[PDB]
Amino acid sequence: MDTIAARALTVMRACATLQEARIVLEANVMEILGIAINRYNGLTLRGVTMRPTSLAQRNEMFFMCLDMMLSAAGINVGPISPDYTQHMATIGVLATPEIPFTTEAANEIARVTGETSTWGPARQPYGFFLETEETFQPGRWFMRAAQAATAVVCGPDMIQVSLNAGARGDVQQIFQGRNDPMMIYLVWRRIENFAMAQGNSQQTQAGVTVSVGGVDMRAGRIIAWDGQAALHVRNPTQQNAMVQIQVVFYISMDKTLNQYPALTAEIFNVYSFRDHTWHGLRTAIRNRTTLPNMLPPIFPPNDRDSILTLLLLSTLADVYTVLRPEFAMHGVNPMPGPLTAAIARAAYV
Amino acid sequence: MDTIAARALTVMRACATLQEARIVLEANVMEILGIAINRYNGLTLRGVTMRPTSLAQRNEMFFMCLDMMLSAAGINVGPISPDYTQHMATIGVLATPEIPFTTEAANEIARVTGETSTWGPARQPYGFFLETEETFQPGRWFMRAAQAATAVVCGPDMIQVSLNAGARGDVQQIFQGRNDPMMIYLVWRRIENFAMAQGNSQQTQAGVTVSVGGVDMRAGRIIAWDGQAALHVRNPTQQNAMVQIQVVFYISMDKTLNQYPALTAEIFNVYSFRDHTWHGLRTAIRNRTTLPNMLPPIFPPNDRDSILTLLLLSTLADVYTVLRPEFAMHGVNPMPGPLTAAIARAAYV
Amino acid sequence: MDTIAARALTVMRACATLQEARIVLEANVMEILGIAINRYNGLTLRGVTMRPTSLAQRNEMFFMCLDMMLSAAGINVGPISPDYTQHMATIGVLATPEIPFTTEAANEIARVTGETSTWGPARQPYGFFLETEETFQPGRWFMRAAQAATAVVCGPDMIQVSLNAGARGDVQQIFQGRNDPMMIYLVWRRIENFAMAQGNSQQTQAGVTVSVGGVDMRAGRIIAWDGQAALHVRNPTQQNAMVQIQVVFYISMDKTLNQYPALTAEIFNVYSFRDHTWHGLRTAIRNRTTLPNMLPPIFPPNDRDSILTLLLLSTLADVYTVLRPEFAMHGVNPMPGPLTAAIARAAYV
Amino acid sequence: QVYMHRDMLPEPRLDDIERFRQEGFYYTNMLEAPPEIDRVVQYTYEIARLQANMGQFRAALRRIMDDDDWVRFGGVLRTVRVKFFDARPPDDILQGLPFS
Repeated sequence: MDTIAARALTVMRACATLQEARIVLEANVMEILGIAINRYNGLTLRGVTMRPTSLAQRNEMFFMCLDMMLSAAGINVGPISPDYTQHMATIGVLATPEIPFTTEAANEIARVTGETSTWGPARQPYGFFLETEETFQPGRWFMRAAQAATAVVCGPDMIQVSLNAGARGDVQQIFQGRNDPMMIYLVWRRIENFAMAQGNSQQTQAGVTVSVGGVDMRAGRIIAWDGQAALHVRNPTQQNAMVQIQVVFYISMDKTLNQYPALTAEIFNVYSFRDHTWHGLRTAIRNRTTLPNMLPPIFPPNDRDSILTLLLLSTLADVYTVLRPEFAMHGVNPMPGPLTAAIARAAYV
Repeated sequence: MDTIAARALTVMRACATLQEARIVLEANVMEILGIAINRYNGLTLRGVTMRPTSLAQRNEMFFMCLDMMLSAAGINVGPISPDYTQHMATIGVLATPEIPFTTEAANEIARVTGETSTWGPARQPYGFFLETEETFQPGRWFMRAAQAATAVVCGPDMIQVSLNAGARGDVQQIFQGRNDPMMIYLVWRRIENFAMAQGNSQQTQAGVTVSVGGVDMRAGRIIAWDGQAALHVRNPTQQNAMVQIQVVFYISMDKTLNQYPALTAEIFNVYSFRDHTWHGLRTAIRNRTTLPNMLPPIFPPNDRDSILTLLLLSTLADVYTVLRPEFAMHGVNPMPGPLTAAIARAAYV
Repeated sequence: MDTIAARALTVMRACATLQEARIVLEANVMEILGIAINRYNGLTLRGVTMRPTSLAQRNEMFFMCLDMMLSAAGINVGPISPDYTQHMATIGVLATPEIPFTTEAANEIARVTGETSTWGPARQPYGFFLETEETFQPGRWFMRAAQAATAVVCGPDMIQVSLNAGARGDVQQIFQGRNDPMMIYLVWRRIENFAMAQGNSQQTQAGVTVSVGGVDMRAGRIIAWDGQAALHVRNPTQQNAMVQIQVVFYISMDKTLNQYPALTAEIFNVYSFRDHTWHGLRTAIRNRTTLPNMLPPIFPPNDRDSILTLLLLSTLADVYTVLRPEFAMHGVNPMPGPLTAAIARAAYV
Repeated sequence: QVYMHRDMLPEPRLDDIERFRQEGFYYTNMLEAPPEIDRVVQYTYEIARLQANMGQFRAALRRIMDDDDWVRFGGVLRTVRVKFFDARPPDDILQGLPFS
């Protein structure tokens, strides 16, 4: 099944080699194309050539790559153009073992399916306490009623604990309940100058101690915290003290944009404009998917199908570039003007 | 023209495979080098061998790659070495159709030419309010005269709106005018404990609302704001309130480092030291460009030529590594002593 | 030596091509596997097949890659399985110039050995002042005894300077001594509404000036500061002033995750779970190395061996994916059924 | 449906000769029912071809046989013939293989 995708990929990547008409192909390539195009035209009944020139020939080939790309993604776009009609049989074409596929294409898919199907530790994108409703002013004292040590958020990745002279206490519970981290990396500091309830400046004397699971940790040094150990703070000083603890970064088993090599750049290439024809196409395609039809998903997908679809599309995009196909699309009206960043901006609804 | 680049690329990448004397290569490579090297020697008249061993043979081959790399980039370095001389004829070599190029090469160029020619949505690198001259203390009350709701900046990606009891108002204008975003991703929170005009601690009560384009939004949740819709805050509470709205990230049609796959890593490679010879070489080469001769551009380039050049150089860099070219360069004076992070630091002006 | 690694890489990447049952081999794949499997089975005496289909054949082939993967990294895992036993002669199978390697393979290794042996400028990951023990409330005034201008840290990438009416001075020394930057990128803003020693709101009048090494710089623009030039701040205003200087980012000759193309994705892939078999295996392998056996190293590596190993393992991981090998390891007890992030989480100690 | 699986020739104990009014204990390589699909190594024309050209086919085949596993030779049809024997048939039949 991945094989089909690998093949589909190879083909497009190969058609992408046709820049001019004068050029001599890499023997290996010609081999692939010939076989593919044959067995394709054989079940499709289209007139694709190994060396296109006219335009209609180029379109024909692009349509082929399209058919394959869609078939490989398991996508039925429906009636989106009067010129192109998706031929379903294209799936069976890709199923033909006689059709080869590059080592690159093979490894690419194997990587996709590889990670997609399992999990792994990844540096999360945003601040720890990003999904918080209430935040407090940084450096300002705050002690909740009946408490000797009161911790609170002051930023997306920031917290600060207010300690009464001689006071101590566990803080960890402020972190817990949110996300599902595996390792939170810390670095605590002493708020040397902070505002008092009234507004007057106060000093935090040197001597405060932050310990994890019992062991004493230094300030300004990174700390490997499992999120379960005892996050204990102690104020042996004869004055109020305020300390800021920073979650520099944490790791969870949630998929990031680094699940697959340069996925980001690909996504950009997919979501890029080029022209109305491409745009509307790329859009109409993602309509069948769980992916945003024209704006980069906030959250990185986590299912094979998504990732895959993107990769194929990104490639099909490059194919578009080299082939320069020209055809209609329902609901798309091309503006011949030279094209500017302005005309593009507009196209994005 | 892209073809010419793809070729040069292929050739270099191929020469890079010559790690040893008697090693066996990949079929394609051999035939390619044979074709290239022949046609090259044809107009060059330098004695490049398919299997260099001496040094002079290795230099000659490197020079070849250099000649090509430059020709492909459209660069003319002039008298920069007493040992090397650029053959303008090199371009006629790359223009020869008989010289093929890998599927990889073809796609690599199609990607560059593809994106470089058009635009697309991209997660911007720095905070929204980075290009601001004035900033206000975080959590501190501030009400501009005659206003009931006063929105003000407080960070590179932070704003805080000071509301009077029962006060409401649109806030959008604090954002507009800067850059040209397509979508801004926000997340608002209630500043539960803040500083008053005099310095006393004031509480923000539960009930303050923030609605976009009419619809009411939750606090601590991400919000896709088109920048054009009404950002309205209301304070139905009988007290002074302060809310912080955060631009976690935004997307604009500006080119980022994710425009082309692992562009970053390539750049690092180009800008890396290796040795004085390489250093001054890469330097001297970039002097003919719009790029910083030895320090990573602050801003990611956006023209075919620039990106191209970088890639070609990055490749030529690896080629330099494998071949170990030993030759002089005008103004460069090699320090044979082992080389340390120290000596490297020194070389960068 | 690199050649060896390149071969080992090629071979694994080749086996990766053996996806399903009914399929036609790529020319090269055969020349490679053909020759390789032979020398291997020649000195290994193991019954590896060209085209496996049993399981034992698949395992056999996997073990082969495993042997080569280890040999390339120079890792002697020792007694870790009752089914597998590392064959030492594997090293000899690779040192033979007779096994060919792909262009990609050589270029990848040339890249690794390339940068891994020298240094270069790189955008560092975290805030400049991350390793600080003390921090001050942002926006709050603070004048150290006997000073007219007092600069201090207010965050991980933030500093604020307190100026008396008519005061001026050099600030640079706050930055110096930390790390070893080559270029620090700044941007200063006027703190228009800051807190005083008592808590009262205070305004910083327009006209305050910050100049680097003599030249006067605007507020809210990025500054290329060499870290050595005079960082001078002046307050011609007849009132107290407070300005914030921000390190948007800096560059140094320390290795980052962008040292090698999408290294991140690879590391993710290596540390990813898959199953107990893979997991415990990958773990047991890294226990011979300086790399964390099951958690993404906080700090990006900087030696050939490290980077290399990760790359090899990452590929061997994909191989494991396609081959679906099944065997035991000392201490590994696998549960059958479904996977679930749940069981995976529990796997990491 | 053509398989290979190393099998013994059923040499029984003759305690009651008159009790060999049993099914005269016929043997036959025709299977009552196919083996459990999980215990079968599937082979293709191409797969066998390659392994053989490389001179690894026997080895692999042997291993499978030793492991008491089954191996099916799918893809091809083969004409099938039925012969009956009174005693120990030709080795080229007992140990006959489905390929040259």
